[PDB]
Amino acid sequence: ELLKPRTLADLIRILHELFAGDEVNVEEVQAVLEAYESNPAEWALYAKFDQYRYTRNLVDQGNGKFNLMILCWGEGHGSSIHDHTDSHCFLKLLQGNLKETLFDWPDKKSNEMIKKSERTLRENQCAYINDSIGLHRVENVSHTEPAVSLHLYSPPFDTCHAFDQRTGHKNKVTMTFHSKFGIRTP
Ligand SMILES: N[C@@H](CSOO)C(=O)O
Ligand SMILES: [Fe+2]
Repeated sequence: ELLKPRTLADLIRILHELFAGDEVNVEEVQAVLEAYESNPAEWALYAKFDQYRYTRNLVDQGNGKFNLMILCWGEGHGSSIHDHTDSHCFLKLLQGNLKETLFDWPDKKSNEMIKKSERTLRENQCAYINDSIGLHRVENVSHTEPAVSLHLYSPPFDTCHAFDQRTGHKNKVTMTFHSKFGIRTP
């Protein structure tokens, strides 16, 4: 039975229940994420920005079935085109706006990766991606407003691939946490 999360802490509690088993009800998880009304005081601890690129800040380790993290995107900061390592990946905006651009998996032949579509993700909205849907790039295109998002990945993963937009060629990248549980982890 899905109830509205009252706070971030409550959201976390609910996620532990939703991931208590071996499978994932994606629509239920997306609904609970969307229903949490972003309260900046509750996540300020995790919102650690870097001037030069976006940061990944671990919030909860999900007793193994998922990682929950907060990403902080300076003006103009964005990601590579990337996959999600056979995991579910949910992305809920906590502050600002992000542009998500979707791409198809490249063919083995070198070619420009053309965007299949794009959308603007707005405050409190929760998006979902997985490898079966495709690849994406996420960017804060604002010149004036930092963005903050909440991401949930299941199973957790710390490697993915970045794709070169001109060729489709991929490279394996290891993701790192800028902080964990509010603590900077250089
Ligand atoms: N997958 C990217 C963020 S865009 O993913 O919802 C990352 O975790 O760094
Ligand atoms: Fe992503």
